[PDB]
Amino acid sequence: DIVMTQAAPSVPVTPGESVSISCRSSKSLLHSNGNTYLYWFLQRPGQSPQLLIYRMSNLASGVPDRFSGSGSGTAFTLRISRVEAEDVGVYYCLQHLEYPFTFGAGTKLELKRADAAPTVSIFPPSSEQLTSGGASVVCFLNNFYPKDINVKWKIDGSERQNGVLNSWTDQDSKDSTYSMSSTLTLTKDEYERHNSYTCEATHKTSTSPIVKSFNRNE
Amino acid sequence: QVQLQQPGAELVKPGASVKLSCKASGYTFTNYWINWVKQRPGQGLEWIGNIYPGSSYTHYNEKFKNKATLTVDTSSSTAYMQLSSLTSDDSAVYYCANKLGWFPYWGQGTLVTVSAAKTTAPSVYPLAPVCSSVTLGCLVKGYFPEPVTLTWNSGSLSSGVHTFPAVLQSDLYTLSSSVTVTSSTWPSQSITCNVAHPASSTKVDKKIEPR
Ligand SMILES: O=C(O)CCCC(=O)N[C@H](Cc1ccccc1)P(=O)(O)OCC(=O)NCCc1ccccc1
Repeated sequence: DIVMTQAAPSVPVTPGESVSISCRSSKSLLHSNGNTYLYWFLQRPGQSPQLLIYRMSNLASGVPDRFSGSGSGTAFTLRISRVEAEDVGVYYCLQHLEYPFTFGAGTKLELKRADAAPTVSIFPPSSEQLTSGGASVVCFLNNFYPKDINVKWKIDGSERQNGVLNSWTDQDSKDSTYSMSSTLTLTKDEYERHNSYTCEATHKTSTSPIVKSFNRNE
Repeated sequence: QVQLQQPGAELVKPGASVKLSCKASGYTFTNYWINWVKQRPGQGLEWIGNIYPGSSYTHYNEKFKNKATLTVDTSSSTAYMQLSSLTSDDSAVYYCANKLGWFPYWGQGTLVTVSAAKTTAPSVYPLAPVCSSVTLGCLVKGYFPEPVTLTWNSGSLSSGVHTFPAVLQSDLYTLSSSVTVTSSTWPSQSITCNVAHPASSTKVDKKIEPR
């Protein structure tokens, strides 16, 4: 089988810089017919892989010419000039010279943008959910960078830890920031038994937390 | 338009088999190869095998030879991949892709979840601000299996949106999404969360109302 090696699991570049992604094959992909059977695709979270380069160096229609592919017979490079938010994702090479077709392990492109503090928003349980019997309190910590961040919940001044569910998005396709959603789920009775609800976010862009709160009976 | 249509999801019992479908349109189904690719959550792509619809000639990756069987129905222009005796190692997104000349086209992929648990529809909750810009949200709680597709105003509102990856907790998934618009815009102009969950054939709309 032909082994397609993508040496870099991940590569960081700051917006605007150019970057090069390498992929090597265990045998020449150049056919006697003159074509080099190598593809490059970009896959974004939740999307099917998208064609970037075919025949090793042809730019696919619809793809920005900031992208290019070149190579010898066994060493290939995908070059991206002026990297921007929409380029973040995982890049994969694929050989289709011989069966079985084989993919490289992929190279994730990470955009090292500027730091940014999170914009926080808190949301009380919806009347629908309460009628339903449960009570979830949601806080969104949006458009911040870097990825690390922490959230603390306090009910009537005391920290609450069980019932929390956190989730981080992948880098935003437009500004390369991250956002995180934290949901505190309580029983309705529990929720109705207390008044002050708060979520506090601590990010490296500050020693003091960005907090949002609300009082149930206000 | 060249397109390959695949169901969004398949819930399969451990040990049972599953047969994925890939309906083609926009070109002559018989003249081009249909390939199948596997991808586990967070991992890379793997080639399973392919088939030439006009003749049903096939090539399989040795790794999947005892797991997959590729067939087609030329009369409905559909390609199929049957996977036998599924285990948790088979849970993955499976794509079908064709190749027209040098150009490959991909289906959106089917997420196969191998589980003994029952499919459960999500409860969708509107998240309005506590009683410049304003941020609204939508909570999609307690469903199974993945995935759910969420949009706002039917896809019309896409800027300023953050849709958070589903997280599994206590055997059920939870997902949420937020959207930020200019405050003078809401509530004068409505904002509605549209949530679809393939596995339960459900599609719900929740309009965000001021508290
Ligand atoms: O036997 C041989 O010499 C060639 C074997 C491989 C082959 O037939 N590849 C073809 C190209 C080719 C032609 C002449 C010489 C070399 C390669 P092919 O790439 O058209 O193979 C058919 C096919 O199904 N290709 C799928 C490639 C592909 C797979 C998954 C996602 C995206 C693309």
